[PDB]
Amino acid sequence: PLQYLRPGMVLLKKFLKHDDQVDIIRRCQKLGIGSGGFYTPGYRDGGKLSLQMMCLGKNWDPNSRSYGDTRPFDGAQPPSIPEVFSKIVKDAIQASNEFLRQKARPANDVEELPPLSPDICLVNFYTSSGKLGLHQDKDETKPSLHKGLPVVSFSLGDTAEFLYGDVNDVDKASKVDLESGDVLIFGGKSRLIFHGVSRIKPKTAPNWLTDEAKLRPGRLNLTFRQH
Ligand SMILES: [Mn+2]
Repeated sequence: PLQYLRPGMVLLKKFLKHDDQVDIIRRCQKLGIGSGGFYTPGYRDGGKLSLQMMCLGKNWDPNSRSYGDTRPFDGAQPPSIPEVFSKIVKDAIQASNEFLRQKARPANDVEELPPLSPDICLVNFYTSSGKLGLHQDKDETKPSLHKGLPVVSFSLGDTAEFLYGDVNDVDKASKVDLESGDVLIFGGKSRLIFHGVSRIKPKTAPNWLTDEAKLRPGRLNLTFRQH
């Protein structure tokens, strides 16, 4: 149910509840079509295919590769992060730290992820041909990175094949499947892993979610960070 991938990297299988997944899709469907909604980025670190994005909270701008209050190309301010999203993020960290507490026993230090008060949510939508190349989440402020403040990532819809490793070379990357409802956290010594999405597995989204949320083919990711 909870899986240790490497120091400070925990995968919470099927962590998102039924109604929360539906609620997350429905909120992103509505925010995604309004002001500050989804657009196709001209640039992503690592390259990309069949990817649209929108930010909640602070905006990450592709053209400038920095954080700000509004999207430069249309002046839109991003919607704020729903408080229910922030609640789930904090629960995921709490659950991870309890897992790391129980797995500690005693040839090594006790692991513990730092808390997160995310003010950045990157919402990525991949259609079935989607991909995102290996990259580091390296645009947050130096104190945020130096403290190892974690990245918390929600997965919904079709399964992603997720690559991660220490370098920009797939030959040295590990693979894990991120299925609908999974939450992945990387912080501490894993905060700067290279990572990406090599493939979306078509027709893997749960039928109940496709039906209740009217989800289009593909995968929705929400990636939370603290600037
Ligand atoms: Mn990333």
